[PDB]
Amino acid sequence: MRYPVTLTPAPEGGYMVSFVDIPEALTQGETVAEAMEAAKDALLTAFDFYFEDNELIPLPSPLNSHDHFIEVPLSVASKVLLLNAFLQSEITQQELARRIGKPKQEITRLFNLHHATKIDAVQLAAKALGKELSLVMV
Amino acid sequence: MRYPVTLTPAPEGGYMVSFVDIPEALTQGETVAEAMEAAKDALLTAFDFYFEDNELIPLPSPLNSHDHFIEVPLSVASKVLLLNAFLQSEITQQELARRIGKPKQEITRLFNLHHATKIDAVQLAAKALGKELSLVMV
Amino acid sequence: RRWLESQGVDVANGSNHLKLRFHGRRSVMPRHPCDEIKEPLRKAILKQLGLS
Amino acid sequence: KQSEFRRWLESQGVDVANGSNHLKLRFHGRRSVMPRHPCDEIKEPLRKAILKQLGLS
Repeated sequence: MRYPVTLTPAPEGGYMVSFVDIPEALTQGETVAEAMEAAKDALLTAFDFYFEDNELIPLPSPLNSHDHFIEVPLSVASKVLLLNAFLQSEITQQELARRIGKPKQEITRLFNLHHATKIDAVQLAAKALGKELSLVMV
Repeated sequence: MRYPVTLTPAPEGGYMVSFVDIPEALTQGETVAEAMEAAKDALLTAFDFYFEDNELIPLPSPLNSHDHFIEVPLSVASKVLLLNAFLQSEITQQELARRIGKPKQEITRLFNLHHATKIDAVQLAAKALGKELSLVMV
Repeated sequence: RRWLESQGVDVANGSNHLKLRFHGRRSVMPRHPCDEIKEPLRKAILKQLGLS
Repeated sequence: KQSEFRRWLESQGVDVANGSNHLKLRFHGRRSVMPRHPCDEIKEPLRKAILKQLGLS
């Protein structure tokens, strides 16, 4: 999962960071190396909204050669994928809990980015959502 | 990652469990349910041999319909894939730690299953090996 | 930046980037008060928060 | 019966490693696991598969 970042340089001296897929994700930085650092921070934050608002996260547009991009950590990507599966199944958070066999408290923090992600918990949650989470390559 | 499990009826009753891909994984059960539960524990246990002896872990044979199988947890599958990439690079654990910017102690604990798995750390170590770990949703 | 964080838009929970929501519309931006905030940021942000 | 089977394994020089899951057996470069249920009967095809896997044919 790699989000292409658009960086439009502003004449004021530096660059302005945009993401064609994530409208909330907006920041900038004054140099190329610095602007990409802010890009990761800005995008990961913008994700919080969708978990809060229980709405689908737009997956990245496919990469074109020479694109700048931010590679999202697997810890974030797993629950980004988890959120989307939860919504389109239309299952309740409580109904998911019975199928998982865990109480609401630990199902909740699956749908939040500000805690450690235990990948097996995400995989198990995906299974109950009728989805299949797997790892490839390496 | 799903390893197909061979359930063999025992004339005395119950089943013997074998794995066509993992010769070490040998166990039994009094019922299909007991056998499959034992199958997972026996497969995961057998993986320790390979981490200890620094040998490639055979990847699963393709599933045939009506196969019994064990789906391996992502916490384990990530390290199975990491071990195979590490062994095939032939670089040392000290060099891998140098590449990641982490102390050797944390690199060593990646190659044993009796720890929590931090998926991002596995992702970085794979990257240092010239490999890329990805998540797949159905 | 004294002007930006003011009337209308709600500055709620967050840690790094601020999460500002305006009656169903959402946008982030850096906090870093001493750096100069760019105009193209302000236009993207005001446009993100005032169109559907 | 599994208890005595593991005692026989140990008689023959097989090493039983410490653990909390299946028992880990090593013998002259060969490796096998085995359930950790000493009061369970070892089923005959399992006992034969282990001896074959370990070089005790």
